[PDB]
This record gives sequence, C-alpha cells and structure tokens, in this order.
Amino acid sequence: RHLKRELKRAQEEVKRIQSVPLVIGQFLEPIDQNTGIVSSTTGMSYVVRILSTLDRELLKPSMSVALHRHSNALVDILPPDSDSSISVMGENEKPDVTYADVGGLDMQKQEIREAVELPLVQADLYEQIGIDPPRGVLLYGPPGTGKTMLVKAVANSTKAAFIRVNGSEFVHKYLGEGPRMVRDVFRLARENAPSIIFIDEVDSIATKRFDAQT
Amino acid sequence: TGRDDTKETVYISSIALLKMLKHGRAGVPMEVMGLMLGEFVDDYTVNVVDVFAMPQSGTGVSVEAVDDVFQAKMMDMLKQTGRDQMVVGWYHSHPGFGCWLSSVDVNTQKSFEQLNSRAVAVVVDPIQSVKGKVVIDAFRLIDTGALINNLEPRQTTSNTGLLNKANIQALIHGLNRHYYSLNIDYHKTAKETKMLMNLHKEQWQSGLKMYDYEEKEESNLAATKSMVKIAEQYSKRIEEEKELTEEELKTRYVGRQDPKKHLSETADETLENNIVSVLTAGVNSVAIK
Amino acid sequence: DKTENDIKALQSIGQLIGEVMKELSEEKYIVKASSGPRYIVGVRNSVDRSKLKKGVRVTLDITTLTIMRILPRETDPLVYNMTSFEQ
Amino acid sequence: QVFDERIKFANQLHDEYLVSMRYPEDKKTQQNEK
Amino acid sequence: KSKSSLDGKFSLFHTAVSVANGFMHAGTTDNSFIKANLPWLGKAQNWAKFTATASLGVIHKGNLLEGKKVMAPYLPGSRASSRFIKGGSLYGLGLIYAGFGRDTTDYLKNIIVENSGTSGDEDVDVLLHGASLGIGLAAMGSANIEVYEALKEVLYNDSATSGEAAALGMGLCMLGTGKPEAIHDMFTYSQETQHGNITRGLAVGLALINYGRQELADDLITKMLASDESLLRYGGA
Amino acid sequence: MSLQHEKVTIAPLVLLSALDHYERTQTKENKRCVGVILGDANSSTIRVTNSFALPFEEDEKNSDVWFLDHNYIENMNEMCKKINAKEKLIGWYHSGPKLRASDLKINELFKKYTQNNPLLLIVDVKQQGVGLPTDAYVAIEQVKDDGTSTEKTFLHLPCTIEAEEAEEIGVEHLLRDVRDQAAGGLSIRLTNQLKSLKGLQSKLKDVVEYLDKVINKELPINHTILGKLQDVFNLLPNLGTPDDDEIDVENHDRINISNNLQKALTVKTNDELMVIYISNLVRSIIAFDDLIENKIQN
Amino acid sequence: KAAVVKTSSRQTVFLPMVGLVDPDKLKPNDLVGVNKDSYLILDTLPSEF
Amino acid sequence: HHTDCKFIRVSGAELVQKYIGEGSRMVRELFVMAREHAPSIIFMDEIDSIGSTRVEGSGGGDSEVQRTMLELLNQLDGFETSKNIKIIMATNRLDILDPAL
Amino acid sequence: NDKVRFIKDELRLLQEPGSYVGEVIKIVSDKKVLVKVQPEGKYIVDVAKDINVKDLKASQRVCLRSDSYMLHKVLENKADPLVSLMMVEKVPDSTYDMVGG
Ligand SMILES: Nc1ncnc2c1ncn2[C@@H]1O[C@H](COP(=O)(O)OP(=O)(O)NP(=O)(O)O)[C@@H](O)[C@H]1O
Ligand SMILES: [Mg+2]
Repeated sequence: RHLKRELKRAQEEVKRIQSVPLVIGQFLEPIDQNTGIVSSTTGMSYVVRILSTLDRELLKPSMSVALHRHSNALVDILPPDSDSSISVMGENEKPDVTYADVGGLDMQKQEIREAVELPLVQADLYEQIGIDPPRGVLLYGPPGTGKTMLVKAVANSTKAAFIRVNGSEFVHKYLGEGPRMVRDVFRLARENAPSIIFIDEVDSIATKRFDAQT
Repeated sequence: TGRDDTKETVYISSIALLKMLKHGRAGVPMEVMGLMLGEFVDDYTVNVVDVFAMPQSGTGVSVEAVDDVFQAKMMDMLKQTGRDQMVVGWYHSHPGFGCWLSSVDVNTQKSFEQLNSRAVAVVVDPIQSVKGKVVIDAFRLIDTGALINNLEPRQTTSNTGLLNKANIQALIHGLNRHYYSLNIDYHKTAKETKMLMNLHKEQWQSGLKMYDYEEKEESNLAATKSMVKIAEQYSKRIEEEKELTEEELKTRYVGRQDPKKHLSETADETLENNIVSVLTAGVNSVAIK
Repeated sequence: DKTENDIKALQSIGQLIGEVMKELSEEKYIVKASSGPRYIVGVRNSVDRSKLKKGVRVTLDITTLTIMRILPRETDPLVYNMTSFEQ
Repeated sequence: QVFDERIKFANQLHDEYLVSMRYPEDKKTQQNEK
Repeated sequence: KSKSSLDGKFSLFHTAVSVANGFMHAGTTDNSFIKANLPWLGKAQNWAKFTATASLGVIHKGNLLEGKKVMAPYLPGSRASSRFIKGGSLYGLGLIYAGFGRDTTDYLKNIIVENSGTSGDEDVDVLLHGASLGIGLAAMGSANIEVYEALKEVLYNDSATSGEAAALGMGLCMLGTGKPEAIHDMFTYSQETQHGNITRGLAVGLALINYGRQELADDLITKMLASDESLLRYGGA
Repeated sequence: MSLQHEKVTIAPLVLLSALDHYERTQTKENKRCVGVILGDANSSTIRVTNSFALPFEEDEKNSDVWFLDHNYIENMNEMCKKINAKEKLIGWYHSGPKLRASDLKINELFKKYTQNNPLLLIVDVKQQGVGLPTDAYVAIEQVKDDGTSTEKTFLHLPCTIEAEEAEEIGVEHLLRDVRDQAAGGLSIRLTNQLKSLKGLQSKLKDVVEYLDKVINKELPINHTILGKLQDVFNLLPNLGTPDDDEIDVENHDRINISNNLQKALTVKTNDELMVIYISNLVRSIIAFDDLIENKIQN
Repeated sequence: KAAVVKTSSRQTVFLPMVGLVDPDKLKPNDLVGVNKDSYLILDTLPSEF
Repeated sequence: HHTDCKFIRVSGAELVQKYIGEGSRMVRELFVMAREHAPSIIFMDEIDSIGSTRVEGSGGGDSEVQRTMLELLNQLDGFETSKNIKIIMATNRLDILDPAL
Repeated sequence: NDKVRFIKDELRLLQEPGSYVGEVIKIVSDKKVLVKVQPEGKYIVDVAKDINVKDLKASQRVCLRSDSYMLHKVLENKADPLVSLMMVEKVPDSTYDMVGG
C-alpha cells in the first residue's frame, strides 16, 4: 500500500512537466523506437527522449509535435491536425441556410449534390456497384452565377469537414514557402476524412506561359 | 598543521527560502541583489534567519550595486525591534545562466570576505528552476593562493562535496578555480510546518456542497459510451494473439497504447467518483432532516 | 509624482506579444510569437475565453508564458498610415 | 437489495482469480530455467 | 598498493589506507608500515594527520605493557608541534587499553578536567575530541561515574566538535547500565543543542547505555520515535 | 473609504514572518506584537504580500496603556516603495487570539496612514484552531438601533488563502502530506466524508448553547444570528414531499451503474488469470528441458 | 498608456509607457533609448536617417 | 515493385525543404544521401517549367543547382560502377527540359 | 515496485537540457574529432571516453551532449530528410497489369 502512494505521486510530478509552458517543434524521423530526433521552431536539432506510453503509430511520420521548454524533451504529442495551414480568420462554415441557392439555378444545385454530397453520405451505394469515388469538379461559367456559394451551401449543411483556402493564402514572397502549405492541405484533408477541398482562387496561379524575367 | 576549512552546511531557513523566491521571480529579467542576514557559530554552522533584497540597480550585479547606504539603513530599523542580525554574506540571482560565480563576482565576494570570514555567495536561479529546488547552489571563495599551493585537499575535509557536471568549459573552469560547493539544507520548526500544512474549515464546508445532479448523470452516461469505442480494439486484439515472439505482437495487435490498461483506467476513475457521489448525496439528506 | 512613476514601471517589467494562431481548447491555446517561435500557453482567469478569437493580438508574460490579456490590433505601418489621415 | 447482491457476487469472482493464479508461479520460480 | 595507487596528499585517500593497514597489522605492534610509507607519511595534513596517530593504536592493540611506551613521544608535554598528534594519541591509547586496565582511565581523566574550559583556542578543540573518545574506550563496562561527570562538563561548554566525542564517550563507559539520571539529562539536552553533531552524539549514546536493557528501554523508545527531530528518531532506531 | 475588501488572500510568507517576529521580539505573557502589513488595496482581492514588526509595548495592568512608534511606520514607507512599488501600507496584524476593544483604538492610528478601512489580520500564533489560523475583520461605522449612538465595529470577511505562484511552488516541494484535504484518491476523500460531518456537528452544537446563553447569562440579543436561523427552518427540506421520491429514483440509477462497472472490472481481472497461466505453461517445458539436457551432456 | 518598441536586439516587446517620458514627446518612429535589462523607454535619442 | 528497391519520390525543388541550412545545396547533396540509402530509385519528378526565360536564358540559379547534381553522376561514378541508384527523371515534355540534359 | 521506478526514472532523464547531433568529419592526432554540429558551426570536440578513435569512421553521424558537447552514442540510423520521404511514399504495390495496354 505504501508503494501505491509513491507511484501515484510519481505520476503527478510528470504532469507538471507535461503542462504549460510548452514550445512547438516538429517530430522528424526515429533513430530507434524509444529515442527520436526532432527539429524545433528555432532550427535546432535535438535528439530527445520519447517518454513512455505515448503515440507511436503516427509519431514516426513527420508530424508536428510539442517539446517541454526547459527539458528540451518530447513529453507529449500533437494531432497532425494541430498547427493547420495559413487559413481564413472567419468561419469556413456558412451562416445562412435560407438560401437563394435553392430558388433558381436549382438544376445545378442538384448536380453539385450528385458529384459531391452523394459519395460521402452514401459510401454504401458506391461499394456495391464497385465504382471508384467520382472525380473532381471544375466550375466555370460567367461570374455572377453564384458558383462559390452554391457549393458552400452544401458543405455547410452536409456537415462534413470544409477547408476553404485561396491562392492568396499560398502566395509568398520568400523562397519555398508556398509549397510547404500545399503539402499540408492534401494531408490535412486525408487526416480528417470525409473532407471537402475548395480552392476559390486558382485562376491567378495558372499561367498561359511560364516566365522567370523577374 | 592547518585549520579544518570545512565549508558550512548552510541551514537556509524556510523563511529565507520563500523570500529569495519572491524577490528573484518578480525581478526577472534584471539580476537582483541583497544581503543575507544570519549568524555563524562553531566551524560549520551558519543559520540564515532572514534576508532582505536591496533596491534594484540598473548596473546589474556589480561592485557599484553593492552599497552601504541601504546596508546601514535596514539594520538601523531592525535595532528598534531587537531583530538585528549581522551581514553574513550576500545573495543574487543569475537567471540568465545557471548557478556559478562570474569573474566579476569573484572580486566582489572577496570584498565581503574582509567583512565576514565565513561569507557565502548563494546563487538562486529563478526562471530556470521549475520548483524552487533544482538549480540552486551555495558557494564560498577559495583563494587563488590555494590553487597554486595545493591546499584544495584541506578545503574538502569532512564534506561529501557537490559537483555540478552540467555547465562546463569555461564557466566550469572558473567555478573550480574560484569557489567550493556544499549541500543546502532547509530547517524549519514544526510550528512552521503546521502553518504550511494548514488550510481552513471552509475547506470541508465546501466538501458537503453538492453539484447539480443532471451533470452527475452526464458523467455516468458518458463513461459507458467512452468505454464502448475502446472495447472494439480490445476485442480485436485478443482474437488470436498467440503468435510466437512478444516484440512482433506489440506492433501487430497494438499492444502499445494498451487497450486493456486504458479500459481499467477509465472504469476505475468513474467508479471511485460514483461511490463518493452516492455517499455524499445520502449523507447530506439524512443529516439535515 | 512624476519621478515616482518611474519606480512603479520598473517593477512592472516588459511583455512579449504574439497572436492567437489557433484555438485548440479553452484550457490551452496556440500562439505564434511575432519575433519567432510558436508556443503553447495557458489562459489567465480574468481574461475571458471568448475575447480570445483567432487573429486577435495577445500579450503574454515573458517569464511564465501565460496569456495576460487581449491587445487591440497592432496594424502594420502601411495600413496604419491610411487610417491616420484626417483630411 | 437485488443489485447489492450482484456486486458481491463479482467481487467473490475476483478473489477466486487472484488466489489460484499465483499457485503455479511459485513452482516455476523455484524450478531452474534455461 | 597504498603508496603506489592511492595519493597521500589527498585526505580521503589517506584515511582509507590508514584504516585498511591498521587492521592488516593489528593485534601486534608494527613499525613496518611507518618505515615503508615514510615519504607518504610526511604528506599528511589536517585530519589525515589525526588519523595517522590514531592508526598506531589500532596496530598496537594488545602488548599492553609496550602500548604506553611507544605512544610516549606523541603525548602532550612531549609533543606540542602538532595538535592532531597530541589529540590522536589519546584516542590511540584508548584503543590499546579498550576494556583492559583502569590505571589508564585515571591518566585521561586529569586531561579532561584541564581543558573543560574554553575549547575556543584552536589547538584545544582538536585535543579534547580525542581525549573524550579515548577515555570512553578505556573505561568500557567499568560504570565509573567519575568519567561520566567529566564529559558532561565538555558538553555544557558546548565545545564545537568535542561535544559529539564526549556524548559518545559517556555511553561507551557506562555501557548497558540504563542509569535513569544519565538518560534524563542526555535526552533533554539534545533538544537545546541546535548544532547537529552534538545532537547525533547524544542520540546514539542513549542507545549504548540501554544495551541489553530489554523492555525497560520501552520508555525511551516511544519518546525518541515521536520526537519531531529526525536526529532523535535516527538514534531511536 | 473603499468597501472593496471581499476576499483577503494571504501569502504563506506573511505567516512565516509573523511567527518569527513574535518570537524574536520575545513578546510573551500575552504581550501583543503589533506589526504592519504591506500589499495592494482598494481591490476586490486584497493581496497581502508581507509584514514587518513595529516596535510595540503592551502593559498587562491596564490595556489602555501601550506604546506604538509612529516614526518607524514612516521610515519603512520610502524603503518599501523602492523595493516593490505595488506595496502600500494597508493596516496591521495582531498576534491575537483574543479580539480586543483596544483594537478599535489602535485602528484609529492606522486609519491616519491608510486609504482603506484598516485591515485587521488576526494571525493566530498558537495555532489552536487548526482550521482558521487567520481571521479578517474590517473596521466599519454603522447606525446602531434602539436609539443608540453610532458604533464602530468589526465585520468578518473571508480571510481564506489563495497563495502567489512564486511562494506556492517551493512549499509544494517541502510537503508531501495528505493535509487537512487534498481530494486525492478514494481513501483520501473517504476520510474527508467522516471529518466533514464532524466539522458540521461541532458547529451546530455551539449554536444550540448560544441560544441558552441569551436566556441564562444575558448576552445582549444579536438578532442577526436569529435572522439566519429563521432562513434555516424555512428553506429546510420538508419530508413527505414528492421531491423525496424523485431523489430515490436518482439513487436507484447510480447504484445500478456501479453494478455494471463492477462487472466490467471482473472481465479485466479474469483476463489476467489466463495470461499468467499461459506463461506458466511454457515455463514448465523450459525447466523440464534443462534437466534432461544436463544428463545427456554429462 | 502604451508603447510597442521593436528593439535592436531583434525582439518585439510591449512595454508599459514610462510616465516620466511624456506622451507628447513620444511619437511613432521616434528613435529612443531603452533600459538594457528590463525593457522600458528610458530616454529619447536624436533620430538618424 | 518487381525490382524491389527503395522507391523514394523526390518531387520538385528541394528549396521547399528548409529544415536545416539553405535548401539550395540539398539538391546537390542528393547524391550523397542516395548512396547511403541504397538500394534506391530516385524518382526525380521536376517538369522544369519554373520559367521558359531561364530555359532559353543564361540567367537562373535554379539551373546552376540542377547542373551541379548532373556532374556528380559522372565525376564520382558512385552510382555507375555499382549500380543500385537509378536516376529516373520525368518531365511532361522533352522540349521544355533543360538543355544540359 | 518496478513500475514506480520506471516513471521516476524517466523524469530524471528529461532533466538534461539541449542534447544535439553532429557528424565526425575527421580524426586528429591528439585524440579529438572534428565534429560539424549540424545547425551550429564546426567544433573540435573529444570523443567520449568509452569509445576509441579506431571505432569511429569518416562521416559517422553522432549524438552529442550540450553541457560539454562530448559525444554521446553513434546514431543507429542516419539523419537525413530522405529517410522520412521513403516512409510516406511506401513500398510499391503497383504491378504491370494495373495498367493494360
Ligand atoms: N443560385 C444562384 N442563382 C443565380 N445567381 C446567383 C445565385 N446565387 C447567387 N447569385 C448572384 O450572383 C451574384 C454574385 O455572387 P458571387 O458568389 O460573386 O458569384 P460568381 O459567379 O462566383 N463570380 P465572382 O464574383 O467573379 O467570383 C450575386 O450578387 C447574386 O445576385
Ligand atoms: Mg467567386
């Protein structure tokens, strides 16, 4: 019984270390199951102890991670979901449900539902026929046809995850800073599947001819 | 032959320990300062009854920042109360680095050696300590002379010695060639302990107050659902799991992040809680009427 | 009173600013400091959880790294200059 | 009254498990092993 | 081995060689060790030098007649070069004369009364530490009350390190008597003393005096364990 | 003045100071130590940071006769402002335990210094009451009815301790006790349920004897108390009410849920029974094989 | 009242405006001295371009 | 699959990497790392549509980093002699590819 | 009894601040090795006492302490971005008959 109290107190001590303050780093690769190597936000490569009974299944894939500041050690792990790509301050979610998206272009509203709502909601149907999940959707027409609004409405009320990004999020002044966000979007979607990817601005990004004049 | 030259077991009162902590923490980042008041008897006994933090100085730990106007003044007020104690050293913080005397500070500590012959320099490092226990050490000047004349062995008699391996190079060289480190003990009376220990009667008055009872149902309900989701992975795990070689099995049937362990943990938490919840509910009811 | 005002500031001591990079929980928040390294910090009890919103500029202890309070939006000079005009 | 009994029955199960369980282990620790 | 590997200037090493060797040659006089390890011997200082004279008495245990004779130059009067020699010879005598003759107890008893004033002089503190261990050994199981009284006067002086030696020395002399007056005084004094070495000495002495005291030490055990000091609990045990 | 005084939080540091100071001034034979308390004020939480003894004399022969040194209070103010400027003069501690009417008179000198109603912090030094080692009381001035003159009197406020961060962290390294309450495991709170009942029972009996003392020993009737007791009889659950029937239903559910959790633990304990057996079964073979192989080799 | 400094130490610090230094004298993109330990606006400096 | 090697897709410029040091010379360093981690199929996808202006120009530090990698395949000849590093390139058109290839 | 030791022991390990990672560039004749600490500059810093300079080879990635930078243990597996890339890409399951014609 005496040793039970020590044990209990021994865990309490570790919780203080686990607790705030903390600093974010990024778990790299293992060197070993129970010792790994990480990189901090500060570019420093620390070889750190993997504390007992922590995540392993996902820890080894390069993934975002927390480090206790004073120990400079891996005390607990973050979801990949943590530290999401640069993304819009307001809601992805649409606050309106009244919808004029219903009343006129109704035929197109069903079509979008067909390609997009119908596989996620009913997975079951697809499995039985044997098809591959329906292919991506390009929306083009003259603007002032509410393209970015007809599809938003659906994402909002289906209540599957919705990631709403712009080319403007991606754009960067630096060197190699754009692409690292791009890799994050694709993976971020897989993590939190079923998931809806909509890039509103793509026109700007595509060019007729490549250049390097500036 | 020579004197014992055994560094004092520095009996740093609970009052002095708490008091260095307050001044040092708030005063970050500026390296704070002050004197330690106590009494030295025998060959190895200093009790640090109390300390007081000299007004901040923008110069940092310096010979400038040690100052006799403050020294005189506080002590003259303590005359009136009879709580007067002689200067037996000085403390300061280096919070921007671990516990070790600077090259500047060795000159300074030597001035204090003239004042009092058993003077300490006690470095308290407040930001880097996470508990006010670790990275705190006590020091006392060892002359340049000692190092040349091979008098260091005389200096470490009747002691166990304390090495701080961490922090080396330079810093460590200076430390070894300047001071001698010895263990630090905390002494307190049991009247103090009882105060430390004490809480209140409104502590237990609160412990008879009861939450809204719908919220208690929420928790009982939740636990049952909670445990369903982890009982599937546990169910899967034990379907076969007979295959030779334990190490392989740990990856295959997910023995890491053990579902058996995790199930017993949730059940047991909710259980101890619901015994307290039914008990408290009944006790209050019968007590009152 | 004026000279006494300096004694009082000295004990106050500076602060580090980030911004609420992403709400994860009421308990713990993810902030990205303006100077650099992203940190996970705690909330103080007087500051409200709902004052905290994504993109709000926040101030935090240097020492403990704990969100003290919201600051007003601390606009870049370029958009600050446009506001500044009264014609 | 009904449920009070049902708890006691489970507890009685646990005890039966615990006592029996250790009796082979004694044998093995005492026996030499490779 | 001792000379070759273990360094004599370093104090902790020198203590280990002195103790191991004292036993090697014990129970017969041997000067072989002094001669072999003569350069080694000159290196000594501080408490390494106290142990160096006391080593001699472990070696010279037995051959009682020639016990005093060899220790003759090192005694006070005949030595005042070094206080560590003066003091560590008296400890040294008491080793040979452990449990043997009472002619020896008498001599040491004189030295205690001489120095039971100020132990504040530096030589005196060292001297009187050895004297106090010394006389306890010599008087083992005598139950000489004269000895016991002498080491009280050292205690009450509150001599820095000799307070411990004296406290131990009482319990070795009066071994297993459980005299209640002795028990009462020690136990009470240990609270007053704030310095830990003196306190440890008295805690441990309380145990010595209650050797084979059986169920008549039961009064003592309850108080010591219940004492809030860790020190008295350690000796309680 | 400010009426903001709601809570008084008291650092563990103030308490340590006051004890030490009491015993270094060697105020004994109910010689009162009176010392100053510094911290913030004119806040809902008064944050009591520190205390330092003032020179003080109290004569047992007559309690009107005491000294207190005016100049010392003054000297300390410019020193304490430099040290930490959030400190202000806020009142005085008394060694207590007794609540005197000499404290109305001492409060009036502190009332000269202070910007708030003088905070009287009764730090008990004997520590007889284990719980409540502190009482807090604030001087008020209020219209006393029955056609009597306005009285200055002491109204209790929450003296309850909260502690600062810096103080607390060291304290926690020192102790490892299960204290008056930690709300730890099951064992700890189970103790608590007995102790806490006993707290109430003690509290309750005193209220019974207070009512005897009104009508036997002629205390002036403190009607406030009587007001509170009316609220106790009136807001007292009444039995035979169908609310009680509802209560019993809630009880029935939780006692059942306990039963289902008890069974699930059986399944966990039962798994351990088999796995250990499996291990034993392999080991029997390991040990048998040692014996045969030692024979063959020899 | 409050000041955002961007230091020459390459740090960004939100500091209590020192009351001794006037709110008037101060302005956006004033060059200023700042105490080296604890970051407070110590004094004002002739501007450099 | 049938070859049974480590198929490491490296898609694109390694200026995206910024983990330690500049990403520029990490391009070049690919040789070193492929050697250690053999058997390897380096599947260098990179269309080289980062600018037609530098395909046809003399300008372009992207072109320079690219170039230093190609040379390592024929100076060091670590991959050639003991083949276990195949240098599989893939571009959409043969005609938008850098002409040092 | 054994379990409580393990929990406590982990805590005692974490205490050590920093701890780093370099690569031995060469061995030198005073019994030191020139390490390139990977984020930082180069430092010449001794071998651990436990392992001799014969054991080490050119380009061995090593772990490092931070309180003296003296080498800790040799890395079991080379730290390089390429390793991580393989992990993600996964072992090819595609075969020739996935694509017909
Ligand atoms: N269901 C719909 N049918 C017809 N028009 C629509 C519909 N929904 C919205 N609109 C109209 O479209 C206008 C602009 O909507 P908006 O979302 O900007 O369109 P868009 O076609 O995506 N073009 P752009 O503004 O260039 O991105 C509104 O002002 C509405 O009048
Ligand atoms: Mg649009």
